[PDB]
Amino acid sequence: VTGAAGIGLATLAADGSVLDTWFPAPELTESGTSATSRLAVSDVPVELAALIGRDDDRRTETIAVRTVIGSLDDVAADPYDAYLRLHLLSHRLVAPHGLNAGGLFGVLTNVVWTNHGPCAIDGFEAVRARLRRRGPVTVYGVDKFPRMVDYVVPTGVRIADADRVRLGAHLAPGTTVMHEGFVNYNAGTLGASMVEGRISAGVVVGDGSDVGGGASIMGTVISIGKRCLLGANSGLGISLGDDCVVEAGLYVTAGTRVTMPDSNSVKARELSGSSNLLFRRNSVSGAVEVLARDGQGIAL
Amino acid sequence: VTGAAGIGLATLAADGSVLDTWFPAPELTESGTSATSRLAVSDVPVELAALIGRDDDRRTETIAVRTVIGSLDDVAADPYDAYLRLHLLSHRLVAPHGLNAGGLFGVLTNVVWTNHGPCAIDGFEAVRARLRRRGPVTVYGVDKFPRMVDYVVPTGVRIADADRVRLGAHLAPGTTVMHEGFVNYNAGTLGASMVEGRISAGVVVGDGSDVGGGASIMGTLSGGGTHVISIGKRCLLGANSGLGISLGDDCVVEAGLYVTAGTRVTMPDSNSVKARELSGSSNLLFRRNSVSGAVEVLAR
Amino acid sequence: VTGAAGIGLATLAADGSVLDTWFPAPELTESGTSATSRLAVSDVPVELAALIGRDDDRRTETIAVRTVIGSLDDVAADPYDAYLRLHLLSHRLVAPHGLNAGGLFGVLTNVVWTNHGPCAIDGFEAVRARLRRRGPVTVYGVDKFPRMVDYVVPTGVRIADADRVRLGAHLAPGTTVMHEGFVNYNAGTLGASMVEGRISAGVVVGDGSDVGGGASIMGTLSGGGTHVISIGKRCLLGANSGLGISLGDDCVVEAGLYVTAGTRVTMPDSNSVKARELSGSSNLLFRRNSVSGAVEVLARDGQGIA
Ligand SMILES: [Mg+2]
Ligand SMILES: [Mg+2]
Ligand SMILES: [Mg+2]
Ligand SMILES: [Mg+2]
Ligand code: NA
Ligand code: NA
Repeated sequence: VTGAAGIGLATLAADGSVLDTWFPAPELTESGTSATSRLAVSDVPVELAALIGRDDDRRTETIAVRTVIGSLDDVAADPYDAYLRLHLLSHRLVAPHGLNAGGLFGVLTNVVWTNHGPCAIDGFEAVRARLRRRGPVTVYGVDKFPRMVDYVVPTGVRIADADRVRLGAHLAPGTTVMHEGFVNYNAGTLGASMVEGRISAGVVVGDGSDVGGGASIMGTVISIGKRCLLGANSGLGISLGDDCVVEAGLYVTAGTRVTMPDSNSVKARELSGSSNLLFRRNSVSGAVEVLARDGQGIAL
Repeated sequence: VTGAAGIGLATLAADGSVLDTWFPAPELTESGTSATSRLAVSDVPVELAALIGRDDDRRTETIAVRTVIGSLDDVAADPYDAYLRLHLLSHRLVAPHGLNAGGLFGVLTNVVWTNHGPCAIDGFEAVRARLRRRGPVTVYGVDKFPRMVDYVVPTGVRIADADRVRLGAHLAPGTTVMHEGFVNYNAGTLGASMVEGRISAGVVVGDGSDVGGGASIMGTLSGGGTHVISIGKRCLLGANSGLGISLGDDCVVEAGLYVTAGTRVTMPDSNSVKARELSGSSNLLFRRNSVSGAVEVLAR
Repeated sequence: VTGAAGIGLATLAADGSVLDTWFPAPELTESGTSATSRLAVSDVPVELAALIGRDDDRRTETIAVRTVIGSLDDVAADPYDAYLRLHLLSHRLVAPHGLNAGGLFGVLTNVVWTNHGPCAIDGFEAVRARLRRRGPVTVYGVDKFPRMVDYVVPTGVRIADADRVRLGAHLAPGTTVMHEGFVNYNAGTLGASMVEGRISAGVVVGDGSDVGGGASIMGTLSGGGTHVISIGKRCLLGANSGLGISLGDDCVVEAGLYVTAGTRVTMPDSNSVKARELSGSSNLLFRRNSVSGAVEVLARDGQGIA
C-alpha cells in the first residue's frame, strides 16, 4: 500500500469550497493517514509564501496546505486529495490505473477558469464586472478539470494546443499531442507517441503507437499496445495488442462484425487485446475485414 | 410584438466601427422602437462607470449605451442590435429561432480579439507593437463572433474548452460541451445534453440527446442546404458520425456513420429510400452493415 | 536565387538558445549571405527599442537582430533563419514550397508559450512560481511552432480559433479558418477558401476550394506518404471526409468518405483502380455507394474520366 503527500497552494471560493490546488512537488510515500492541514508559518516554502493572500474582486483566498493520502487505492475524499491524485499522474509518478481515479467528478468543484485565476460559479457575473477594472476578463473554460500544463510541464513532451490536455493526463517522454489530439485524466501514453486524436479517460497507449488526426479511442477499459497505428478519422472500441493498424476513416466498435481471412466472421470484441491485426473496410464489398500482419496469422 | 433592451458597454474602433458590446443584463420588452443611444452620466450603472474610457495603444474607446430592439422579428440593423440578439440567445432569454438571426455576418465587424481586448484589423500591427510595451500580445481569434463565456457564463453548464462556443450559442441547464464539442450562434441544446461534436448555426438539440465525439451535425455536403435540421429528445449520435436530416425522439446514429439527406437507406422490408424521406421520424436506428456495407435503418 | 532579410525582436533563454523571433516587416532580397547580427543602437527601429530587455523571472532576454537569408533554397541555418522563413510564408510574401521549409523541427527550440511570453523548458517550474507573483501563469502550448496570429494577422482573413493556425501557415485573402479548421506551416490556401478541416504541412488548397468540418487532408494512413498532395480550384471536401491523393479542379469527396491512395475505386465502366492512379485529375466525385458499400468515382461535368 502506497500513500502520497504534497504541499499545495489551494484557492478557495467565498463559501470556502476548494476551487483548485497546485502541488509543485508531489511525492509517493508509505501508506499513512488521509488528511489536509493548513501549513504553519514556518512550514510554508518561501516560493509559496509570496503567493498566499486574498483576492477581494474574486472573493477568493489562496492558502498553503499539506495534503496526505494514506492509500492510493482509496477513493479521493475531497478536492485536495483529487488534485493530488491528478498531479501524481501528470508528474508520471504513477501510471494510469496506478491509483484509484474513481468518483473525481463527484468530488471536484465546477470552476470558472479565467485569466485572473480560478473563480466560483457563484456570483461570477458580478466578479467579472469587478475584474474588468483590471483589464479584459477571459474565461478559458468552466469545468471540474483544469489544463495540465498550468500545474506541471512534464519533460520530453510537446503539446501543440494545451487546452486539449486535462490535468491528470500522463504523457510519457517522446510524446507529442498535436492540435487535434485530446488526452483525458487517468489516461495517456506509456512511451513515445504521436497523439492527434482522442484518448478517453482510463485509456493507455503503448510505446511507439500513434493516434492519427481525429481518431476516437472509446473509454470502452480499452488500451493499445506497442507500435499500433490508428489512421486519421478512425475509431476504436476494443483493445489492441501490439503491431495493430486500424485504417484511416474506419470506426471499429465492439459489436462490429469483422470478417476474417478464413471468411468466418466474429464480433470485434472477440479480437480485443489481440496482436498483429489490420482492420479495414473493403472498398469493393463494404465489409469490415481483419487481416493478419507479417505472416503472423490471427489469434482470437 | 416582442422587443428587447439592454444597457451595454461598447468598444469602438478608431474609425467609429463597433467592435463589440457587452450587455450584463439584457431583457425582453414589449415591442418598441429600435435604437441605440449613449447613456447620460446619471444613467450609467455604477459597476459600468469605472469601465468607460479610451485606450490610446489600441486606439479604441469604451462607452456606455442603451440598445432597444423594437421587434425580435426584424433583422439586426447594426452591430449593437446584433450583439444584443446574441446575448439574448446565450442568456437563454430566447431560444434558437426565437428571434431573427439572419444577416449577422453582414452586420458584424471583423475583430482581432486580444488579451488586451477587442482591436480593429486596421493598423493592428502598429497596435500590437504598442501593446507589447505592456506585455505579450496574444490574439485569440480574428472573426465577427467572439467567445460566449466572455459575455455570460450560463448556469447549469460545463464548457471544457470555451474557445468552442460562439456568443449566440444557447446551452440549456445540464449541458456539457466537451473539448471536441462546438456550438455556433443561434444553435444549442434545449435541455440536458452531452455535446462532444459539432452543432451548426440554426441547429437545435433536444433534452437528453447526446452528441458523440467528433459528430458532425449539418456539416458540409450533408444535404441540399435549404432547411435547418434539429434533433429531438433522447437521441444518440455516435462518435465521428454525421447527420444531414432532422431526427425526432429516441434516434441513434452509429459511430462512424454519416447519414446525409441523399444517403439511400435500406429498410427492414428490403425497400430503400433516401434518408430525407425519414427526416423528423422517431425511434430510428441508422447503421452500416459491417457485412454488406449497406446503410440500413431499423426501429428501436 | 532569392534571399530575404528582416529586423527581428528575438527572445533568448537563460542558456542563450533562441526561443522565438518576431519580424514586424520581413522582405525578399537579392541572393546574398546568410547571417543574423545584433543591431547597433542606431539601427533599432523606435517601436522595437521600447521592447528590448531582460526578464529576471523568466531568465530570458529580448534583443534586436537583423536576419538575412542568402538563398531561400537553402535549409534554415538556425532558429532566426527558421522564424524568418515562417514569417515570409504567413506574410504571403512566399507561397508554400516557394522556400525550403525542410528541417525546421531539428533547428527550432521547443518552447513553453505562456501568457508572460516564451519560456525555456529548463527550470520552468521555478519560473512558474516566480511568475505567479505577477498573477496567474497560463501555458498556451509546449511546442517548437507558435501561433501565427501572435506574429502577423494577414488581411482579408478570419480565424475563428487562432490556436489552430501555426506560424508559417499561408492564408490567402477571402480565407476563413473555422474552429475545426487547422493549418500547419508551409501549407494553406492560395485563394478564397472555407477551411473547417485539417491542412497538413506542405498541403496547398486552390482558390474557391472548401474543406468541410473534420475533413482530413493527408492524415495518418492516408497514403504511402512520400510526396505532398494538393487540391486545385473549386474542390469540396465533405464533413468528416479524408483525402490522401491530390485533386485537380472541380472534384468533390462526399461527407464521411476517406479516400486514401491505396483505396480501390470503381469507375463508371465498372473497372477499378487504386485512387492514387487518379491523383491530380479534375472533375471527379468520390462517394461510397450507400447500397453496395463500394467506393466509386464519377465524372462531375458530363465528360468522363479515363
Ligand atoms: Mg522511449
Ligand atoms: Mg477537433
Ligand atoms: Mg485556446
Ligand atoms: Mg478544368
Ligand atoms: Na483551443
Ligand atoms: Na478571390
